[PDB]
Amino acid sequence: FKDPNAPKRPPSAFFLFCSEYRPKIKGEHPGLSIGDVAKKLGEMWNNTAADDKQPYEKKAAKLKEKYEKDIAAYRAK
Repeated sequence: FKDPNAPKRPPSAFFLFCSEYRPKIKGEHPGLSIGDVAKKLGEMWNNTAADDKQPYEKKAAKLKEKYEKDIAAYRAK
């Protein structure tokens, strides 16, 4: 009975980035703390050229156009 209404909203712009830059650092650092992981990721991200953030923000825009597509019927709380 998967209610078509009940949707899912995009995560954080940099969350989509974390998964990408998480193995690189954690790779050479198989002991990062959830704090470090997200902190450093935040640094590289923050440092990521605005033009390089395109794929990520753009991605969110793809599933977003899809989101609001059926939400018009769903609610908001």
